[PDB]
Amino acid sequence: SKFSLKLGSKTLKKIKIQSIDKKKLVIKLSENPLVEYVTEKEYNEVPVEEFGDALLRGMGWEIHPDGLGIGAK
Amino acid sequence: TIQEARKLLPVHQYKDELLQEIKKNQVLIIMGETGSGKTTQLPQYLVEDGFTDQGKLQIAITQPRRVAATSVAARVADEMNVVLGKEVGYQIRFEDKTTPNKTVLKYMTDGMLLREFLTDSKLSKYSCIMIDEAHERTLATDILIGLLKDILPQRPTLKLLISSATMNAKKFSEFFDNCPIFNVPGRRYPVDIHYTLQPEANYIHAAITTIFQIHTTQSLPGDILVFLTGQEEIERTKTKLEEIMSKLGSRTKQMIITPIYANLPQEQQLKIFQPTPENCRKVVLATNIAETSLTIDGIRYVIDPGFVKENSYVPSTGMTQLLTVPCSRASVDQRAGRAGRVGPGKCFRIFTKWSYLHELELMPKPEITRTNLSNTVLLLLSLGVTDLIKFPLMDKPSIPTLRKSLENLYILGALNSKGTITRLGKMMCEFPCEPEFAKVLYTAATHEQCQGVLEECLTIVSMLHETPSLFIGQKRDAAASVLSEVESDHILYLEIFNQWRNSKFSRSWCQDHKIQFKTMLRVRNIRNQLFRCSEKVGLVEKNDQARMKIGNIAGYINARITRCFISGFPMNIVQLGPTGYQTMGRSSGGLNVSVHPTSILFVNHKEKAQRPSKYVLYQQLMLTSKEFIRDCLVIPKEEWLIDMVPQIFKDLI
RNA sequence: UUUUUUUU
Repeated sequence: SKFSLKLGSKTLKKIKIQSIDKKKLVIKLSENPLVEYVTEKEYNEVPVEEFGDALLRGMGWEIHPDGLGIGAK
Repeated sequence: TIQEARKLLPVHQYKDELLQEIKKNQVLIIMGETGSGKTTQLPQYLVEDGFTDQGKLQIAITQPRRVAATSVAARVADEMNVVLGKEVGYQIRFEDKTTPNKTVLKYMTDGMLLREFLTDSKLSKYSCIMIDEAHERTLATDILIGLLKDILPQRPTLKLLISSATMNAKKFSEFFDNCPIFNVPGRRYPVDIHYTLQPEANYIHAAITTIFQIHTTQSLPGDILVFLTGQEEIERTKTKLEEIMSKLGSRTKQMIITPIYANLPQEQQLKIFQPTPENCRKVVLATNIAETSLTIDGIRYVIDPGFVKENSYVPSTGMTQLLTVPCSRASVDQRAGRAGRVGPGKCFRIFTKWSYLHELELMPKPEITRTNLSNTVLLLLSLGVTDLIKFPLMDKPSIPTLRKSLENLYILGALNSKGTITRLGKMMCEFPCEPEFAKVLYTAATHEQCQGVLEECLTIVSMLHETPSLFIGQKRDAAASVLSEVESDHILYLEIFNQWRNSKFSRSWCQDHKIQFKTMLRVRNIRNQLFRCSEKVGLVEKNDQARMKIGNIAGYINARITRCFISGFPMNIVQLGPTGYQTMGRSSGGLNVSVHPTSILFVNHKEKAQRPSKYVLYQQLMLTSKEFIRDCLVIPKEEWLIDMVPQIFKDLI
C-alpha cells in the first residue's frame, strides 16, 4: 500500500611506505660428459673481462744506456 | 783405465756415506760444484747397489738441455761398457733411444717428465728421480718440483734427488720442509780473479783494450773468450777489432775472430771446434751460449763485462720486453768457471770489488715469474689442481700474470664458463705446441668457414717455431729470390717450405736461396710430429672430407689460412691509426707499435709503397729499442674479425 | 731501423 521499487544488479546492468629511517661474480671449480663449445649464450652471462677476476675470487684472492760499467756515474 | 778413472772423480770417495744418507731420507739435496761428477756417477751407484733390482721401476735423470742429455748418456755407455739404447738410454723430444724393458737409467729432459704426468700422475714407473742442474730454474723445473711436493705423501717409497749450485741450495731445503743438504766440494784448476780499480765509462772499448793487453804480452798458447750481450754488440766489436789488427805491425802473430751466438748459422759455429794452428791466437766472442751449453777447448782467459740480456713478459698489455740488465752474482761465478777448464786460467772482470758486492744481486730471476703462463695453467688444471694461488710453488707468479692466462684460455674455448676444461681444451694438452697454436689446427679441420686447409696450417705452424734461425743474413734478399708477390709474413713460410719440398729436401737448394739447411731439418721434424698427433686425435680424417666434398684450390686458400690464425690468436690484432698501428685490446690501449725491419710488411711499406692494411695480426709484441711487431699477417676484410671471434670483436668494432 | 738463452 506504499511506493516501493527494487534496484537489483540485474535491473541496472607510487610506493607505499610505513616509516622513514635514517654485485660481484664468483665461480668455483668442480673437484674430482664433455662440452663441444663454449656457445654464444655463455659469454653473454660471464664476460671475458669478468672471468679472470671471478675465477681467482672463487679461489680466495680478494732502459740502461748504451755503454756503461756497473757503476759509471 | 775407465774403472781407474772413476775413482779419480770427487763424488766417488763420498759414496759410502752417501748411500746410507739416501736410504734413510726421502728427499736429499746435493750441493756440488760443476765437474764434481754428481751427474754421471750418481745413478750408476744405485744400479751397482741393486736399487731397481727385480722390480720394473727404472731411474730417471732430468736435465734442462736436450744436447746435454744425449752427450752425457754416451759417457755412461762408455763407463758401464754397454751400447747406447740398452741398459743406458735417453728420451728427448725427437730421438727416443730406449728399450722398454732392458734400459735401466734414462737421461730424459725436463719438458719430457712433465708430459708423463699428463697420462700417469703418480709416476708408477720410477723409483728415483734425480733433478739435475736445478739452479738453471727452467719453467719445466719449477712446476716439476712443485708437483713432486704433492706426490711425496702419495708415495713414500719414491726417492727424489736434487743436484744444485751452492748459493741456490739453501732455498730448496726450506721448500721441502728442511730435508738434509749433502755436500761434495769438488773443484778443478782454480782461477785468479782480476778486477778494475775504478768504474769504466764505455765497456766495449775496455774490452778491446784488455784483449791487446793479453795478446801483446802474455804467454802462449792462450785463447780469449769474451762475453758480450747480444748479436749487435758482437759485430761492432768484430769490425773494430779487424781494423786495429791490420794497423798493428807485421811482427805480431795472427789473431782470429770467431763469433758465437744461437742464431748464427751452423757452418760458422763449427769454426771454434777446429784447433787453431801454431803462431796464431784464437779470440772468441760469445753470448750466454758459452757459459752453460758447450765447451771450447783451450780457453785460458775470460773477459767478463758482467751484462746479460733478459726478457720480462709484461702481462697487462701482453708484451715481452728484452732489456740489458746487470747480471747476478750466480751467473758471474759461472762465467769465471769457464776459464779453468784445462789448466789454471785468468778471469778479467770489468767492474770493481765494491760494486760486485753491493750493486749486483744473488739470484737472477726465477723464470716462472718472467715468461708466459698460458700453457702451464692448462697443464695444472688438467692434473686436477683447483686452487692456483695456494698451489705450493716456490716462486709465485704475480696475480696479473695468472689472471691474463685464465682469460686467454676462456677466449679460445678451452675452459667452460663454469671453469671446466672442455673437449677442445683436452686436445691442447696433447699437442706439443702452445694453446694458441693448437686451436689453429683445430679450426683448420672442423670450423665451417675454415675447413680443409689443415695441410697448409701444419706447414706454417712448423715454420713459426723456427723463424729466428731461418735466413742467412737479411730476409728480403732471400725473400725476393723465392717469390715476389707475398704480402704477408706467413704465406712466405708456406711457400719456402713447399718449394723446398718439391726440390726433394735438397741441401743444395737451401744454399742457393740463403736458408739455413740445419733449421729446415728441424722444421721437417716438427711438422711430422704435429701430423702424427693430428691423426691420433682424428683431425686428418675430418680434414680430407672437406677437400673432396668441397673442391677449393683457388686463391681462396690464403683467405682461409688467414681466418684460422684469427681464431687462434684473437688478442694479437692491431688497427691502423693516426700515429701508426695501435693495439686493439679492450684492457690495453694503443701502444703505437711499429713493424720490425725484418718483416715482409716492412719491405712493402717502405721499399715499395703499398697502402697499409687496416688490420695486422702479429705473432710477437717485443720491445728491444721500440715497441715492435714480428711475423705479421695482413687481414684484408674487417668482417672476418666479427665472424671468427665474436666473443671479443662484436664489442670493439 | 734489426732476437738473450731454451724446452714440449
